[PDB]
Amino acid sequence: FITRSQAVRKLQVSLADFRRLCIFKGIYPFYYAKDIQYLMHEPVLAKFREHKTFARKLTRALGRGEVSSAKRLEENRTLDHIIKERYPSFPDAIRDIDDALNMLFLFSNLPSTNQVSSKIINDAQKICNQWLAYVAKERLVRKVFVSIKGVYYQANIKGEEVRWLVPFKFPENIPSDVDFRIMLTFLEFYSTLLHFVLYKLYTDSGLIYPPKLDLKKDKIISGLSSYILESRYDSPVASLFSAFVFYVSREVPIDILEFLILSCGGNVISEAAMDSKVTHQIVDRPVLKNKVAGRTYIQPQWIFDCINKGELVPANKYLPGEALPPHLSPW
Amino acid sequence: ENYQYDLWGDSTETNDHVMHLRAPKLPPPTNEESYNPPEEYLLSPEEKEAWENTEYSERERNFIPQKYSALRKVPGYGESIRERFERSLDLYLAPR
Amino acid sequence: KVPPTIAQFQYTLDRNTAAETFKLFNKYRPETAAEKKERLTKEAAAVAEGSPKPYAVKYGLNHVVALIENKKAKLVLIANDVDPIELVVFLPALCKKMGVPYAIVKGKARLGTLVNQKTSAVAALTEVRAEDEAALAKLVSTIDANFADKYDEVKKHW
Amino acid sequence: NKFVRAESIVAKTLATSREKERIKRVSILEDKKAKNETQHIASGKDFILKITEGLIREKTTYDGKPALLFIVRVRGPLAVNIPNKAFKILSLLRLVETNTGVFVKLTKNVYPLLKVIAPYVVIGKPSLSSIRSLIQKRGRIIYKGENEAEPHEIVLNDNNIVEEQLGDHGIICVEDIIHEIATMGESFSVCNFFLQPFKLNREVSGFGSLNRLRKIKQREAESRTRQFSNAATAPVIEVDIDSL
Repeated sequence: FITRSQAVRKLQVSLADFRRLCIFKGIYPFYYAKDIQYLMHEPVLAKFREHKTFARKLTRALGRGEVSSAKRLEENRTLDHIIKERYPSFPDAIRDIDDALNMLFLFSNLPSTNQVSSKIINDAQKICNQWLAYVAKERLVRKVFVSIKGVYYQANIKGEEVRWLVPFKFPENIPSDVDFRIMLTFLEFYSTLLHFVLYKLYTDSGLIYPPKLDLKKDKIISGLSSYILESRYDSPVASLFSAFVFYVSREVPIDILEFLILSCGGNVISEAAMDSKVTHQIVDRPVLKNKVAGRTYIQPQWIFDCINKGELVPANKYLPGEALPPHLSPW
Repeated sequence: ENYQYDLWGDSTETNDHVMHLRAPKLPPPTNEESYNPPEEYLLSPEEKEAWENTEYSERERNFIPQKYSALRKVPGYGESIRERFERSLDLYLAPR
Repeated sequence: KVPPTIAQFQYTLDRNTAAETFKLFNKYRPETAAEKKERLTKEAAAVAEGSPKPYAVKYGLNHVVALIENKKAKLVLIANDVDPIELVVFLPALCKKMGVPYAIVKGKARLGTLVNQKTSAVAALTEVRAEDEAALAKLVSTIDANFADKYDEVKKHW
Repeated sequence: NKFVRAESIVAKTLATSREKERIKRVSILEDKKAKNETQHIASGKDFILKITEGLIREKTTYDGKPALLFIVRVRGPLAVNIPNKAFKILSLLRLVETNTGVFVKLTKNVYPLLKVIAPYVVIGKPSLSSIRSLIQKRGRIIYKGENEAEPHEIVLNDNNIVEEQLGDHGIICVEDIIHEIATMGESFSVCNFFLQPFKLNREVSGFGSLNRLRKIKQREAESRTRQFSNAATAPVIEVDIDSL
């Protein structure tokens, strides 16, 4: 048995690069001697050393005072084949996609900062939007759980029952304790895997990939509903609210509610969207000053309970301002 | 024009040939840590003080259950990043 | 001690004057291999589908020496850390005899950075644009008082 | 600590003198225009220039209609000490902090003031989606902390805080502030003060090896996109501020 020090000495690789290789190979710790020998042949290590040498070359070019040379060196410069061996079959990738989805959702809400490139945040947001569009089109969601740390969304992709957490839309705190470098390396692999899986699903059974954002709608209603795509009943969650227009007040976020209703098959319009067959409306204010009978005023909890049950329970214990019933875990 | 190829293709076999692929140990379902949980799990001031007394690494119950009849009343959560970072660290930084 | 001809170095352009000279020289960087290649490829592509001399600094030792003794060169830079000192001992005296102003700059490596070469040991300029001709003349005039008048007794200090 | 070079101070003095000369002329022209001294001026009316992506410019006459605007600091001119005339305006608008932003409402009187400080900042009309994203993902809020002190400007952590601070104008959640900012609501000024700064993320924030080249590219692209016209009659330059 060898240790991390011996592996680093033999591989002649940096600590960060060593951690990246271990993550890409899942070499859990002492370290597996029989696996380090196989790790001795790795094109990723060759690419890392080439990039390290290119960094020194670029520093030399900058020091010599030649912008054109630096530009040429920078322009003249993957995990695709790594996934081939660590995910033997699609079901395993689907099962392990929980962590990738959670990381992407968490990073999509992270504000841009010096420690995290804005491009990474944009890519994470795009991946999350693509995943939301795919889920809505397939209506594979079966249960919804709301928690203090977010909404514990889950999907039944091929019966996997994956549970992906959706963080609340709020300014995310940035504690210095978390090392973004490791998080960035994890996010890169997770994003590549999610892109591969989304492309495969879209081509095999889904829609055109990659989907393009609705430019006209992206100016006003950017989000899940701002996506346009085209192709080329198994649960109540895919049949509830059929053709029902579920209005939403300004208090509740349309992005969360719109996803569920669109997956079920209904429609959602928010008062702030403009900034009709309005059969239902959601209100959370202490006083229903509007006091309109045309729009059925029901607390949003009934949508979650109906989705988790499927019987379209009436608004008995859902009146505006009325205490909601306990949200018992469906598991 | 990248990623336009079936990475997996036809495949119906698992890693059972080499049993070193430890299970990811994905987190189990929730335990009533909802924004509107049963009133019996409404942490009392004494229970809240006891929970606050415990420090990190000894908080198996890592949530303070509370009832919020209004969605707007839900407070913001800033510890999500730290908890998931700890999970990522523990994913591969533990002997197996 | 060193002979009178040696120690004529170690007295060189000051930081301000050296910085000004580098700034003026940095405006006449000769076309590098990549720039020349891309320009020639663009010209060929334009020709297939259907300007005056490029002013630049002179740095080759043979080319610089040939420019000197002909009064063509207007300014000359001398590297002080040249390992074969014999290559540079006669350059200052030769320039003085020819009356061509020159300024010694510390560091062959520093000198070479202005021509995209590791080391050149020499640098000079003959052609200059109108926008920079006045600056070059002012720098040459300043260098006179900076160096020649400050070390008129350079023959001493064995 | 660091020694001050003669060249640097001389350059600062020259740039300050040029900016003061420009600002005096701009103020005189604006005062004459306010007095309706159309007898002899370069242009009776005013224009707002727009730059969009290859790169083309657009010019349109100023329209007397209020509109929501966002302004961010551009960190310059590089070597000009801000004169008191513009320093007071910047301090009042609290945009002096580098890379900081704030929302304002366009008005007939506001536009001349913006014209004077237009080079110092970047202005434009952000989209509704961009405004919503910025509000829900950023924005400082000064409040009294728990009991004693008020340094906690971090974030709008809880909606109940917004209800407590004001409670009266129906501002109970962040979406209310978003609506009052997008729409020409009366509470725009109230919430505008509540969110004095908008500390947008700065640039690459470092030098590094490749980061130095990235910074150089950004600086050279700024000259090709932004430009210090210095003309007393320079039309206001609008850009796609949402590109961030």
